[PDB]
Amino acid sequence: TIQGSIVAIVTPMLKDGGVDWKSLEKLVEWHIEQGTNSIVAVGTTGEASTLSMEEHTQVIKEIIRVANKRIPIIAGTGANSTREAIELTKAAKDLGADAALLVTPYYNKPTQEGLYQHYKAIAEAVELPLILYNVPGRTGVDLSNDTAVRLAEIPNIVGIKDATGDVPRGKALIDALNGKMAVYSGDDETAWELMLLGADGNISVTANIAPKAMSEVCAVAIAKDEQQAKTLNNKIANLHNILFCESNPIPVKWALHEMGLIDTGIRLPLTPLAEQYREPLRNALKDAGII
Amino acid sequence: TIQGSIVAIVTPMLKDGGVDWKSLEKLVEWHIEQGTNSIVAVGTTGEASTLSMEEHTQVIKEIIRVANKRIPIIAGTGANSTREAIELTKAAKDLGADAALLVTPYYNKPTQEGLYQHYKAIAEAVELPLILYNVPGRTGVDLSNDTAVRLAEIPNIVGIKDATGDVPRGKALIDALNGKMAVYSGDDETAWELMLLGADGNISVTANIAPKAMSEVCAVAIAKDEQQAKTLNNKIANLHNILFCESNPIPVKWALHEMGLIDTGIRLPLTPLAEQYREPLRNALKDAGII
Repeated sequence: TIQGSIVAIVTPMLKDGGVDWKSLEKLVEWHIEQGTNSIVAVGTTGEASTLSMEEHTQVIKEIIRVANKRIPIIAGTGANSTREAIELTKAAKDLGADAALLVTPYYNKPTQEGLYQHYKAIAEAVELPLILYNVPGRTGVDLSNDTAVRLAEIPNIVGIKDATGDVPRGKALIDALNGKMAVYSGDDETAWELMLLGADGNISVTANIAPKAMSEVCAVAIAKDEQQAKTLNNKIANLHNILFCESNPIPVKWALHEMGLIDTGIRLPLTPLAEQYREPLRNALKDAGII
Repeated sequence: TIQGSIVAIVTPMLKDGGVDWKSLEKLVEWHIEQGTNSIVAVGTTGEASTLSMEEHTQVIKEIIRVANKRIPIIAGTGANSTREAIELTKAAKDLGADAALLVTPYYNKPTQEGLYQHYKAIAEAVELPLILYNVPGRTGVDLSNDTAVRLAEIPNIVGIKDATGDVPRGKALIDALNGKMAVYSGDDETAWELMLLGADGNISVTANIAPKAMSEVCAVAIAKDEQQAKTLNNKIANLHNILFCESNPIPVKWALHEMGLIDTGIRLPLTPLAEQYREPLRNALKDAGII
């Protein structure tokens, strides 16, 4: 039921890597003021991989605190161990998250039936709305549309973040589901299209630096206004591409630093955006009217 | 300096998923008796992903205890967080492992420089021999030959497990290194060829079920006996293929169970080998004279 522009928020860090709580609080407020409809806390863009379990909990807790019930908060709780994903998802439920986002197990390459059992075990273990998340290029596995349609029958599985950027395939999924669960784009470049084709929203990277613009793109696309979606998305289309010059969230964190909103902290193995991309990113920010 | 057949040993489990300590002991002994040259504890094939930190330590400790210095033990200590990789690698050094095997960070897709900094940071934090491990199909990142050659300059980085299965590229890496660090095959199907071309060994899945045969394949290939390497590898060639009919270690654990050496336990999201592949596997085992 969460719809619209859902930012996959970065986890602001001090130069030494520590979580920058003050900047995080200001970012959450800014998103709410600018039109963001929901926030995914500690997803891929939020460096879930390099935060400790305690930090994971604290970031979710702080975002929910600052949001103060004004928008729904989705907690990233994926893991490549079913046992761990249950533990993280239970923690998010106890913290009062509105839903959890669970990327498919990465690296260990479960079978389709293994993906089914993984998500079924978590759904039966924790009474919380769960959103699947498929991003094959990062995980080494591709949760098929057929498996997604099967999982939509499981109570508590309420949606899927489709980051394939394969629009025909996403439309096929939306059509097959016939409303049984939601479909969210996980690909900013094509999100406007998927939303015009029936997706419920965009779990976005670009929304981190253009939250108002993305809120508008999702609103007109969800309203099925093809021309307004095209026109408004065209203004920020180059941002969707440049925010991936190096692996996300490397560019988007640098962008937010050029905007003056967060410091340079980012945890190894990730690195600050390579020096050569900084001027081109600043130009893209200026071209889009962000700085 | 470690050469030959290095088994990426499974972690035997009881039906409920608990570690099967007694079966692990018997396997370690069997490998020593059968000619295996080294064991990788808690690698990919050992389900590192679904073992807890305590279990990761217990398994390394137990394999070291049973091996009693007869063959070197390499501990899998890879993580997608540099801080966690440091901790796991320190623990392995403290437990007395001879070396550590560290897969490239998965899922978060660091840059080549990030991979460089990642491994440099670990090598500088822990004085223990480190073996890189590249398997892009699982991790979403490819540690290039260029980056590997840079890392060979770092004290404590003593080798790389190349699981690409791309022989020309493997040969190019061997030739570029010119002895600066070791190259191990991480692809059973092509390991015999890479060893004939200069690799120091094979960190093998097939060795789990044919330790004697793979130890002989490695020895003759390392001695550059092309005819004997081809002859001996032919006797187990179909095993290299069938052990990947579903994601490793699913098939190998089922093979060991058909051999009567471990029970069926395997942790979600992994699943017991699908029934459709069991007769073909049993037939391949009978063909190879294993059962």
